[PDB]
Order: sequence, then structure tokens, then C-alpha cells
Amino acid sequence: MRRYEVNIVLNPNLDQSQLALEKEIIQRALENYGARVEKVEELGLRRLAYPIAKDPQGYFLWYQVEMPEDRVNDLARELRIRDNVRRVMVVKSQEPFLANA
Amino acid sequence: KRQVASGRAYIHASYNNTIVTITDPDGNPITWSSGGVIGYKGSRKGTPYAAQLAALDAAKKAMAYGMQSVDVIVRGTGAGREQAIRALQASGLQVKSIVDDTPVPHNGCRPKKKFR
Amino acid sequence: KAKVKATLGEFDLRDYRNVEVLKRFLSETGKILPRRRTGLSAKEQRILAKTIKRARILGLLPFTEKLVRK
Amino acid sequence: PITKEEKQKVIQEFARFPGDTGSTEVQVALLTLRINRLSEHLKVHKKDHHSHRGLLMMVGQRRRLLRYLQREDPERYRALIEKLGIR
RNA sequence: GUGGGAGAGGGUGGUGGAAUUCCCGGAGUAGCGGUGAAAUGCGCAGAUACCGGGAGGAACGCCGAUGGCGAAGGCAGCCACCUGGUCCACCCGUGACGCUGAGGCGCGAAAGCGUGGGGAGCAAACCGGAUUAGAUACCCGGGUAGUCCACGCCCUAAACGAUGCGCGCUAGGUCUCUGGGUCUCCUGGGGGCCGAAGCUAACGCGUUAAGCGCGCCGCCUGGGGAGUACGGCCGCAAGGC
Ligand SMILES: [Mg+2]
Ligand SMILES: [Mg+2]
Ligand SMILES: [Mg+2]
Ligand SMILES: [Mg+2]
Ligand SMILES: [Mg+2]
Ligand SMILES: [Mg+2]
Ligand SMILES: [Mg+2]
Ligand SMILES: [Mg+2]
Ligand SMILES: [Mg+2]
Ligand SMILES: [Mg+2]
Ligand SMILES: [Mg+2]
Ligand SMILES: [Mg+2]
Ligand SMILES: [Mg+2]
Ligand SMILES: [Mg+2]
Ligand SMILES: [Mg+2]
Ligand SMILES: [Mg+2]
Ligand SMILES: [Mg+2]
Ligand SMILES: [Mg+2]
Ligand SMILES: [Mg+2]
Ligand SMILES: [Mg+2]
Ligand SMILES: [Mg+2]
Ligand SMILES: [Mg+2]
Ligand SMILES: [Mg+2]
Ligand SMILES: [Mg+2]
Ligand SMILES: [Mg+2]
Ligand SMILES: [Mg+2]
Ligand SMILES: [Mg+2]
Ligand SMILES: [Mg+2]
Ligand SMILES: [Mg+2]
Ligand SMILES: [Mg+2]
Ligand SMILES: [Mg+2]
Ligand SMILES: [Mg+2]
Ligand SMILES: [Mg+2]
Ligand SMILES: [Mg+2]
Ligand SMILES: [Mg+2]
Ligand SMILES: [Mg+2]
Ligand SMILES: [Mg+2]
Ligand SMILES: [Mg+2]
Ligand SMILES: [Mg+2]
Ligand SMILES: [Mg+2]
Ligand SMILES: [Mg+2]
Repeated sequence: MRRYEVNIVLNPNLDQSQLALEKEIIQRALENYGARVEKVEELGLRRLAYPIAKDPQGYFLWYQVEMPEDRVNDLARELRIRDNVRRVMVVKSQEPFLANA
Repeated sequence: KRQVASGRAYIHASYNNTIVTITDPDGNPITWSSGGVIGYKGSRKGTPYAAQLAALDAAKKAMAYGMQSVDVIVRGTGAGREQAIRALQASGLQVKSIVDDTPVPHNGCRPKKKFR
Repeated sequence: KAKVKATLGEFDLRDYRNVEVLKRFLSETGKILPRRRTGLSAKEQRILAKTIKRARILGLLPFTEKLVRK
Repeated sequence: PITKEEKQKVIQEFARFPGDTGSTEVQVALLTLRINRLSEHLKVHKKDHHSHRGLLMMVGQRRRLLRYLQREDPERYRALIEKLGIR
């Protein structure tokens, strides 16, 4: 296992049943890959820089984890099959290099 | 007889020609012009003067629909890339904002031998 | 002429999610700014580079914009 | 890769006395560990030539330490080669 | 060995935006294109310019350097994984385990060959338009192989620092990339410029030696004939040694 930040970006216009549902299946995805959850950040609505899926904005989550490294890929493919998920980034954590330090 | 208020003006300038197209606030055109629209034929189509004449012309034709406020969008290079926006201002169209949009790739396509 | 880090806090050059800071490194057009403007160091700049492009892919930072005046 | 845990476990099982990190024995073992990893890597991925060069480099180093050993203590070498599965 | 690091080093899967082309759609006329001027060419079956959507391949702007990595050929979007080399510090372990290296074996830009895919843009051959005394050429318009991917051959080059590898020695000054330090500076390890001594036919080189030395491999012996002939080996061929 190693430390990875995950980011998910999905369609803004989801209601509560929907939004909470995609969250649930995301959870079930992490579980199903052996992904342990160190913490979560939820910003949600953000006005994007350029449109994504014909959309002026997006909905943003961030999931820090620890998990096996033969998994992390296939993990991300299942995370991305969802129609309503527009981007998936996964990055292994790095300690914060500071400038104007 | 669309009766068009305000709108946008594209200036596509090249080394062989200048062309000006006028449009509504969502992008559908109104009229247009080019250097060869007016009488010019060859190289003469890429003078600055050409660029002028065309700008003006396109403007006259636009004012025909009732155009007033114009937001300008420039693409390309050549003489009268600028003479176009100059006699676009002199026209009587009161120009809202100029913008240069000239598109460039992030590098995908091989160019013509002419080009590298 | 102000450099960038000349005016800025003690800030993470890593973090691809913070836009408010990262934007301050681009021209009007979405272009990453040269050392000559960002006043960075070698490895400083070079980390900034990557952290921006991650931001871009994430759609929090633009790949390009257009030139006004002109 | 090779984590510290696994690597250490090797050195412990290869050492002549506690705390020796540097014997011919320890080096030949460790080498061989990295070697075999590299083999599994190029059993897929045959199109990776640069790593492969690295492996010839390593393989040679092993052979030289071996040839030294066999020159010096023929016994340490017979035994070490034995518990290592070589030749 | 332990700890710390920088990196377009490699292999594999994913993925992002710009742009070209093409298809669909709206709106909108009479041209567009291209040149030194032109013409072919495209355009009323509605082009060009503008807007919206889709499809496909290829390559990665800015960052970017007078930069980095690699033994070399070479290597640039972003992410994950598999992996190579290497630098520093600590002074811990082994105890001469070293250098070079004819054969061998592996790698080896591009073009080229085979089999199977793929094909946006470019584009030998080719088809045209011009220019010219003529044009097989430069310039214009088209365009096939190819370019791209899998696998297997081919083994060349201005494959260049035209500078074989390793080690020790011999003033500095300056710019820089990356470690460590009590961080005007100092101390390793790369990259550049000037320059001591010295070398050099000169040009130049000068702690990144082309100086002072040692070890080992490669190579040379006037020009043409000629990288030809013959012979051999390798190669499907082209052709290579
Ligand atoms: Mg999706
Ligand atoms: Mg013309
Ligand atoms: Mg041509
Ligand atoms: Mg270590
Ligand atoms: Mg790389
Ligand atoms: Mg890589
Ligand atoms: Mg890719
Ligand atoms: Mg149409
Ligand atoms: Mg005509
Ligand atoms: Mg016709
Ligand atoms: Mg016709
Ligand atoms: Mg379009
Ligand atoms: Mg197709
Ligand atoms: Mg540049
Ligand atoms: Mg190097
Ligand atoms: Mg080169
Ligand atoms: Mg490594
Ligand atoms: Mg000692
Ligand atoms: Mg002792
Ligand atoms: Mg080759
Ligand atoms: Mg080739
Ligand atoms: Mg072929
Ligand atoms: Mg063409
Ligand atoms: Mg011809
Ligand atoms: Mg003729
Ligand atoms: Mg040879
Ligand atoms: Mg010599
Ligand atoms: Mg120096
Ligand atoms: Mg320091
Ligand atoms: Mg130095
Ligand atoms: Mg000099
Ligand atoms: Mg002198
Ligand atoms: Mg030296
Ligand atoms: Mg020397
Ligand atoms: Mg000499
Ligand atoms: Mg002779
Ligand atoms: Mg020959
Ligand atoms: Mg003979
Ligand atoms: Mg023969
Ligand atoms: Mg034969
Ligand atoms: Mg030949």
C-alpha cells in the first residue's frame, strides 16, 4: 500500500439521491480494490477553466488513500466507467515542497 | 431584414487576402466581404487598402441590417490585419472590444515544406 | 516590474488543487510564465510546471485564453 | 521494487557475523536478488533494452565476486553457490 | 551497507487540450486559393469566412535554457505501474576482489524489406500549372509508397567533440545544473566561457587537455584506380563486413 490522492469530477446538476448515489458506488469501488481511506475533502461546485462535457462548471471531490499498487490502475478504470464521472485523477501523495519558504 | 442591433466582426487576415465577416451575438453571420469581393484580383487582394475597402464594405452591408455595437475578433497576419481594424473603427461602427484569437496548435500537424 | 514570488505568501509549490495561487503564474493567455517573470529557481520553476499541468487537466486552470486590446 | 524489510532479511540470512554488511557472500546474495527481479521484469517487457544492459552489468559483478571467492576460500564458494542455486 | 537526492534513461497500460482534415447542422454570397506575377485547383449540387455537434490519426505550445538523462543510437503533454543508470553524506562492512579487452554476444537515427493493421497532415515516384533558350529543377496545385502501431529482418551515417577507455599529476577567473556544509563563501559530482605552465604546423587545447605520465585495445603508411574486382561470410532483397 502507498499514499494516493484521488480526485473525482462529476456533473454539477445531480440532485441528492443521485449525488449521494455516485458517492456510494465510488466508496464501493475503493473498498472493492482494497483502498483504505485516510481522509476526504469535498469542494463540490467550482467554475471550471474551460468546459468539460459541455459544462461551464464541475463537482469536485478528493480522496486520500493507501492501497496496493497492482490495483490502483484498474481501480481508476472502474472509477471512470460511470457516465456521470467526467474526470478521474489519481496521484501518489508527495510531501509539500515550499517556496517563498 | 433581420434587424440586428449589436454583434461581432471577424477579421480573417492572410498573406494572400483579407476577409471580414459580421455576425450576431451567438455567431451566425450577417454579411461579409473580402478583397476580391471588391474588384481586386491577384496579389492586389492582399494590400492593406484591400483590407480597408473590405472592412468598410462589410460594415455598410451590416448597417443595412441595422448593426451598431461591434465586438471584434482577429485571426491571422498580413498587411491590413491592422488596416482592417483601423477602417473598421472609422466606419461609424462604434467598436466595443478588439480581441486577437489567432489560433495556434499545441503541435500536431506536419506543415507544408513552405513552412519549416 | 514585480516578480511573482516577490509578492506571495509561504506557499505550496506542490499542490495542484489551489487555483487562487497558481493562476498568478500565467499571462492573460493561459501560458506559464518564464523565470524572467516568476522569479523562481531552476527546480522551483520546474516543479511549478508540473503542478500547473495537473491543475489544467483537472480543469481548474486554462490551457489558453485570448488577447484583449490589440 | 525491493523494500528495506526484504533486503535486510536477505542480509541477515547471508551474513558471516552479526552486522557484516559487506562480505562477498552478502554481495553475491543481494546481487542475485536484484538479478532475478530483473529477469522477471524482462520476461515480460523484452522491448526494454536499457534495463537489460543494467542486468548484464550486474550479472558480471556477481561473476567477479564469485571468481574471487572461488580463488580464495573454495569452501565458502562451494557452500554459497549451493544455498544460492547457481551453475 | 545506511540515509538523502535530481532527471524528456527504458518498458507497459490509461488519459488531456490546442490544431489540421473529414462528416452533420444552422446562418450567410461569390468567391476562395495560391504567386514574383500567374495559372492549374476548388466554388451555384452554395464554397471560402462564422457558429454548434461528431469521427479519426498524428504530434505535444507556454514551461524551455547558453538546461537535464543516457554507453551510444537517442530521449519532451499529464497519470499509474514495472525497471536501468547515477550523485552526495555517514566512515559502518568486505579486504586488491583491479584496468583494458582480439573473438563472441547485445544495442544501434533515418531510409529500406516481410507479414498484419492503420492512415489526419506531410509526402520520393507520379499527374498537372507555371517559369525558362529547354525544366525531367527550384515556385503552385494534386498525389502513391512511406511516414504511425505489432512482430521479424536490415547494421549503415558528417553514428562528430571528425577527439578510444581507466588512473595519477599540473595557477586561476567566470556562468551554470544537482547534493552536502558552521550557506560573504566553502566541499563533492555534471555542464559552458576565458585563461597559468605546457603543447601545437598553424588554428587551437589548456583539472571536461589536444599538457605531464602509465596500462590496454583500434587504426595509419602519397593521389587516382576503389570501398571497385575477386574470394569468403552474412542478408528475403536492397545490400553489409
Ligand atoms: Mg466519462
Ligand atoms: Mg491572392
Ligand atoms: Mg509540392
Ligand atoms: Mg540507498
Ligand atoms: Mg523519461
Ligand atoms: Mg518513463
Ligand atoms: Mg500516449
Ligand atoms: Mg455545411
Ligand atoms: Mg473564376
Ligand atoms: Mg462549378
Ligand atoms: Mg469551374
Ligand atoms: Mg468544428
Ligand atoms: Mg477514418
Ligand atoms: Mg522554446
Ligand atoms: Mg552525461
Ligand atoms: Mg545529436
Ligand atoms: Mg531509479
Ligand atoms: Mg573503513
Ligand atoms: Mg579486518
Ligand atoms: Mg537500425
Ligand atoms: Mg525506419
Ligand atoms: Mg513495411
Ligand atoms: Mg499536400
Ligand atoms: Mg512536372
Ligand atoms: Mg511546360
Ligand atoms: Mg560495424
Ligand atoms: Mg592515445
Ligand atoms: Mg570551470
Ligand atoms: Mg546548498
Ligand atoms: Mg565545475
Ligand atoms: Mg579556451
Ligand atoms: Mg602560453
Ligand atoms: Mg583529469
Ligand atoms: Mg586525462
Ligand atoms: Mg594533437
Ligand atoms: Mg597507390
Ligand atoms: Mg558502399
Ligand atoms: Mg582474391
Ligand atoms: Mg562477393
Ligand atoms: Mg546467399
Ligand atoms: Mg549502397
